[PDB]
Amino acid sequence: MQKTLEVWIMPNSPQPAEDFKALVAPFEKAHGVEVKVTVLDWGVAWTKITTAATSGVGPDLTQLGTTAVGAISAMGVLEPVDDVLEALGGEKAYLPAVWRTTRLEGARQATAVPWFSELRAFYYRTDALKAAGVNPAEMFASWQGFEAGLARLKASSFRDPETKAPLAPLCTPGKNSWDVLHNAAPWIWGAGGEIVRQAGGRWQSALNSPESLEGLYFFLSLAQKGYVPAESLEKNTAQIEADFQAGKCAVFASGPWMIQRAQVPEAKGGFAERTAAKNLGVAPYPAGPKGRYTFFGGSNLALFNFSKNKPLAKELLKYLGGPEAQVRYAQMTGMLPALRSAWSDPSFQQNPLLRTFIQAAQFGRTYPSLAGWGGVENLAVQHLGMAWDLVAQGRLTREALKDLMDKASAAINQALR
Ligand SMILES: OC[C@H]1O[C@@H](OC[C@H]2O[C@@H](O)[C@H](O)[C@@H](O)[C@@H]2O)[C@H](O)[C@@H](O)[C@@H]1O
Ligand SMILES: O=S([O-])[O-]
Repeated sequence: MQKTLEVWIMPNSPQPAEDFKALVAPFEKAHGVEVKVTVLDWGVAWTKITTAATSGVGPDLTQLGTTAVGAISAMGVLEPVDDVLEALGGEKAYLPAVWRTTRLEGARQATAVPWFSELRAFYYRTDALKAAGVNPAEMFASWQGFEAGLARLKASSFRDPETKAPLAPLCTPGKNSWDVLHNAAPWIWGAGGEIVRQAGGRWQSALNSPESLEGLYFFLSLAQKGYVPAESLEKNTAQIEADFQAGKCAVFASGPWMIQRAQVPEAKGGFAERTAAKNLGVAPYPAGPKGRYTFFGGSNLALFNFSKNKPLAKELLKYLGGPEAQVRYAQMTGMLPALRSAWSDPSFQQNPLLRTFIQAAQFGRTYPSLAGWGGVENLAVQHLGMAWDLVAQGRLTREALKDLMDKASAAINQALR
């Protein structure tokens, strides 16, 4: 007799199903319904979602990554959710970058409800910067400051108290990570570039624009100038997080989840005992030639238009999208709320590192919600990876980067036709 809603999620928190069921238990009691959650392993999440969309067999609600909204929306399989967004405060309730992820680009109606936001900022070793005579305020004020700070960090005599070795100035992945384009995007944007741009109602690559090439080379060249260890370029973001925790890196970019890890003993997967946890700072990405930008991703929630339970599903979207559940689930995931009013909650404001992430959040920017986004990103990342391979050999020239981005741009433009 009790009605059920089926919800698909990805592994967003340490106990994905149990955490999600705790989160919705008050909703279940209030409506007299049961929520049946299925956790889609990141290895299979996108294929399961695509099959639901083509077969018309699947859950009531699914999590969608922000960059997937366009593709699933373009299939015509998602219920409009303008009513839910208006209930939560409408366009003004969201950072504009997050609002853009509610619909296919150009669409009249919203098809996704923002759930949580992934953003990246720079963690740094407060002990290392102090030793190097680098002030964070100045290092993160400008690209020129940022590179000058890395130069000072490379020259510094400072040794980690546990490793007994100097720190790498900057650690970053290259091509062997899920977030190759995301790591590049703030540098593209800060120079005045873009991955794709709309001209005359038509989307084309801008990776080979002068401004994109300026930002890309600024970032990639740090590794050829000695500021990034060759071994970092073999690794993914999770491995670079481990190197920072281990005291091997003065500066590296990640999300807000590292702050919770810094409070958790090493025996439970954290790094509380390590020098890095006791000497931890955060700064936003440095202001570039045209602007300061912070990468945003994360996930939204969508309702399949073949659902038999649309009213109750939209009540659950309002609950998950709304203030109380936004704060609770951002804490569980180590993410930031998608609902901007939640950024003022004391769970963010009481922690200095989370306050800096809130500062970084106001500069947020995301990719356009294109149906063809995955093709764009895939072709961009293949060519950026060839650029990272030249970096690893010290052979990335300006001209070599332009050749690779022209090749990427030709392939992207063909894909978008
Ligand atoms: O798939 C597109 C989707 O990806 C989202 O990130 C997923 C990412 O999460 C990491 O923690 C995990 O280690 C990776 O294996 C996994 O791919 C992203 O934030 C969304 O914006 C994006 O659309
Ligand atoms: O098109 S400009 O805003 O990146």
